[PDB]
Amino acid sequence: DCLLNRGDMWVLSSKLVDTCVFMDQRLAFLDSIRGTIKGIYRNGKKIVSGYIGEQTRIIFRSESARLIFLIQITDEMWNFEETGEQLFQKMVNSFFPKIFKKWKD
Amino acid sequence: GFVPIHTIFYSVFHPTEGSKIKYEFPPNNLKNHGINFNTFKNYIIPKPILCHKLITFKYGTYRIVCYPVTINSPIYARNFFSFNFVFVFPYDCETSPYEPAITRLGKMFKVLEEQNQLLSKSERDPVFFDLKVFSIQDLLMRIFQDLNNYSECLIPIDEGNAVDIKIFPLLRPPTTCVSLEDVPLSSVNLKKIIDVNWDPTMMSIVPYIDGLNSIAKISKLSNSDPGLVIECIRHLIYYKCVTLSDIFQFSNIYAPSSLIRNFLTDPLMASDCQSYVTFPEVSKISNLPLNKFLPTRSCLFDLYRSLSQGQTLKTWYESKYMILKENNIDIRRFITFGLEKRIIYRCYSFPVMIMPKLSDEEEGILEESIRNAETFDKICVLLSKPKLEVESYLNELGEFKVINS
Amino acid sequence: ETWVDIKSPSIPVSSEFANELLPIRWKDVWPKYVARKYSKWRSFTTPAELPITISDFPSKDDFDRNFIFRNHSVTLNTDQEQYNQTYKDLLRDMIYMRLLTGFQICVGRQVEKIELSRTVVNKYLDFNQNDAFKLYLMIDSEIHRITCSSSGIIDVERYLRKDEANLFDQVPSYIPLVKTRYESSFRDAMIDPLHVKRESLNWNQ
Amino acid sequence: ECLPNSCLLGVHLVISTHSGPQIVYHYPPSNTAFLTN
Amino acid sequence: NRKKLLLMGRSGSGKSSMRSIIFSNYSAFDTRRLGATIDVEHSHLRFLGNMTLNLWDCGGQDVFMENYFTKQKDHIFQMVQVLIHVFDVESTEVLKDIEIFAKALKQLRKYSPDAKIFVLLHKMDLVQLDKREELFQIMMKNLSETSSEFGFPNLIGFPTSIWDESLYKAWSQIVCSLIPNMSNHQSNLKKFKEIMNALEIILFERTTFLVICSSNGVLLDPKRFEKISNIMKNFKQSCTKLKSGFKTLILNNNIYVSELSSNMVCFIVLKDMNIPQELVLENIKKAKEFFQ
Amino acid sequence: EIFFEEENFQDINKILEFDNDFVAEFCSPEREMCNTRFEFTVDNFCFLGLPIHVDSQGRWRKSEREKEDLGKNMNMFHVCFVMNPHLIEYNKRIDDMYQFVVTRLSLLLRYVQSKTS
Ligand SMILES: Nc1nc2c(ncn2[C@@H]2O[C@H](COP(=O)(O)OP(=O)(O)O)[C@@H](O)[C@H]2O)c(=O)[nH]1
Ligand SMILES: [Mg+2]
Repeated sequence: DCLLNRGDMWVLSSKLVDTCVFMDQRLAFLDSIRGTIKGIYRNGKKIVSGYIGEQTRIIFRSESARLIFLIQITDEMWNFEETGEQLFQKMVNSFFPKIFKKWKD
Repeated sequence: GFVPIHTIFYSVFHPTEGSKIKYEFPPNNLKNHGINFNTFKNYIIPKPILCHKLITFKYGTYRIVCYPVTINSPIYARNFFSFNFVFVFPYDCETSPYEPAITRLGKMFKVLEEQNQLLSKSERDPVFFDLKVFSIQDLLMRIFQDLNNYSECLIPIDEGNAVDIKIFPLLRPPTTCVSLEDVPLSSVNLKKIIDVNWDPTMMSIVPYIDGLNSIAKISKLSNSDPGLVIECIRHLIYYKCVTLSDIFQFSNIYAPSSLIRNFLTDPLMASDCQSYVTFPEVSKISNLPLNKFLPTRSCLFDLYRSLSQGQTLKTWYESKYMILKENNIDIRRFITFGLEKRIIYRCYSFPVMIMPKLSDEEEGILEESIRNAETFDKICVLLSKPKLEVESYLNELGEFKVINS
Repeated sequence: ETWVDIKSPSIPVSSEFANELLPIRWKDVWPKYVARKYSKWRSFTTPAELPITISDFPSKDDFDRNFIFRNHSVTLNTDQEQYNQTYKDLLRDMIYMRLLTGFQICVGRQVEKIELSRTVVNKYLDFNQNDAFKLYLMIDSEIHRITCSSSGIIDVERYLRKDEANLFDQVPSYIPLVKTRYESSFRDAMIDPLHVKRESLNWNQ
Repeated sequence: ECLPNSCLLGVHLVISTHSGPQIVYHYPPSNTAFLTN
Repeated sequence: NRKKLLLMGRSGSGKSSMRSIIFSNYSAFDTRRLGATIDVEHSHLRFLGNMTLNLWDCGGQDVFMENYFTKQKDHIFQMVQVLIHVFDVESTEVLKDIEIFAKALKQLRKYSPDAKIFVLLHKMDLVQLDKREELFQIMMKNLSETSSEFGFPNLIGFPTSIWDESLYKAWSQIVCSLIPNMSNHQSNLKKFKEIMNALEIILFERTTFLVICSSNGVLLDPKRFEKISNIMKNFKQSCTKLKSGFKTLILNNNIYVSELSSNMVCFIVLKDMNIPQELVLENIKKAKEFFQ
Repeated sequence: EIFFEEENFQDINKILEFDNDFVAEFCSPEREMCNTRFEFTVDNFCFLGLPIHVDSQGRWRKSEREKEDLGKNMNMFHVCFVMNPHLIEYNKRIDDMYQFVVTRLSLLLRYVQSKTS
């Protein structure tokens, strides 16, 4: 729910050096931008808390982003799968409702 | 075949008068046929541990298939709204093909009810709702009649939703005991079945299928890994099109089977056998000496029964060569017709234990094949060498015997 | 290269090279040893930004095969230092403006190897302790390097990747039919989707 | 399929007293993961 | 020692709300999320350390109610000790409720006529305060006339709701009709009251916090038992927040609340305020093995 | 002994992600669905058995004191077999199991319950 530039992400990561964080910690940038540390990784283990150094590959995933869907309407959309379902029937009955339920959750 | 539906009805959970049959087609079929909605009412509308599952039970002589669905939201009265599209079949059938269709119908109507309350507002009763914050019968009629007549439906229920059900037969999974020494046949013409949607490997396997190419030979010819060839051959077996066979040699121990009387009891087997085993012209192979106009059906029947368990094909051909020369019979086609009709079989050869210097990998796979008691065919395929060289290599490695089973 | 040449679809995977079939620019979003079976729903629900850091860099032979060379020399005038803006602020603003287009800050082993074959490369930017920064940025169009000292003379060298025989001229024109939501007939699109591209910006101005 | 395979997973001894149905004895206490696979 | 209790009513009568609040430890606000009970929901609940309560939370909807008296009549209504019929005062079909109760009484008289019928007029908080007692008496006269027709000379009723403490009193008096050795408990409690010289000693249960017996059986509140039960339930739910369990409570060195055993909680109100705490605690600990 | 290993053990009160009370509930049918086959399928789990229910009288079949109390109080006992056959061999596996094991076992159990509890 806030627009960060790429340089804004770089500056926020630069401010997050030599400082230890933990899971679900609400960081703040410019007293309005809200963060959430949902995952700290080290040697293949999801540690509860970790230390952020100079060579830490910090990523900025977006929980409110613009999305583009490109559905192919082809001759195969009305074809039947081996179980007995059309592919567009799958698209409108199991992909979109599940992804909207997941997005709401 | 597909079993016809006996009775379709739509149950619903009324928050005051309980579970009941809201709509049913044909009308009053359950009461006329003896089915009572007071014995299995706890399975049609169950507690929410059995919900969202394909409940199927037996009631007398009728097998009942249903997919109960329960939606949890504060909008509905009592925080729940349960319904069930129940399908009833006679017990003495197979309800396997209709099960994914019933599950998908229940799932689709659950999705629509969660989206825009298509099934709850159709009751036209505010008792289903909290009250503080399309015809089902025609749809059931169309579903029942279209699944009884056409096994398909494109039934519209709204401006953007349609009940699209197609019923497919259930096919057995293919074998897993397919190896590199088995030649695949093709009972169907695979040239006209190829379309744009095929696997790239299965496109390449099709030209090299003629009843005499081994699976490793197909893999090497089409530049394919043997594993994907195995999977593609399994897929072709899955549709009942390709049947495996044996590599044809002149050192085989072909013997009559228990179906050799089918060459007399089948009116259309010997007639095709006359035309099948004959060369198109007077071929020169029917003119070579032993050492230096179509065939009679009785001759073919006498030649089929002349094989025995221990007489190799070389000995049988050099013991019966005037008959296969005057009648102009192709011996490979002669054997292949008998193998295809399952009237003769092959006694496999087993090198059980008791030359150029081959490589370390060759001797390693030779030892691994010997330890697993593999046939001479598999050893010959893996070493890419004939039977005599394999026998000489084994005799150099140790004493052994051949079992013709 | 944007693809790997598979000899045949019928041959199987050689060892485990499928995990190596990853985009170079987005390679840093995955962890070091966590399997990819977990990051399936996360790509759908919570899409990831393009990372600031890039762990790949061309070798010595690639700079001597298809590349060119330019030079910059920027230093803020006496008008801007009336405000609280020194050469460090200008360097920060320049790295800020190098981003927002697709650039990625280079740090790792290959960048150090190229720097030695010519001292310390930087990822972030701290103005208190350090007083001379050197850090590389790379996109497929061009590769930048920015160096600074106490003199305030910022040196920028850009290695533009030369186009290969005008790929945007070898493609036929393709004008589809686009029907929007408020329309009722399939009208004609006003832009060619194939011939529109992210142009190389004039970074000097 | 001529291969013999009696696909069995367990047995129950469910009795119905006047105080409600109850389970008296089921022999295999293993979970679904070991039994199905 | 298995006791079969039957909990019947009409749809939405609040039977599962009673079962949840009294036994399953749910708050009054948490009964709104409860779903509709399909058929009969059995609940095996252990009271004290020897009694077990087989409470049968019946459906109460029209199909379930018609199924109970036709096909399951030989299963639901045999070996039954206590019937708890729940009546809703918001219902507009009161005559149908009385007819259903008459059918239930007829079946119980036919099969197990030694039972004890209790009726609870639930949801008596939507009605105004002036007409609660009058409505309860008006419905209780008809229910007693109906009850006396199908055997069963006695029928005890309680105005109940989940937004007050009358539910605890009603369920306590329902449960206490099944507790064995009540006379021995009364005699031992009277002996302890005489020994400790206490004004009134009340004995509870540790889990459900229902009244079991009292020493007496300055004018005091006649509804003090249910209020103490509600206060102790609220205090237990408050002490669950501190990641521990309630053990003892002393008020003004005059009101002693202590865990008498692993299944009972004593409520002792003494007469003299000058008794030290240790003597009362020691006398409580001496009687801990006596009531076992 | 493989059923009691640490990696292959579940609680006694839970049977295949279901509680014991719920399984005892839905495997105990009414009178109309008793004394016959009980081929119940949930999801790739065919709960199969032959329930034996007492008649209108106390007769199980027609031609310590807690033990006698339970003998006079029990009205139905069920031997439920859990099967997971493939979808192509359901009508074979369930039919052969019920034909060769379940029917004879439940009939012998009903007979021995009828004579001497
Ligand atoms: N206002 C009020 N609502 C009650 C009371 N008792 C029960 N309810 C309501 O009853 C609903 C739950 O009913 P439930 O126990 O499932 O009815 P049952 O299935 O017939 O036993 C809840 O939403 C409560 O709001 C009461 O004393 N006062
Ligand atoms: Mg209920």
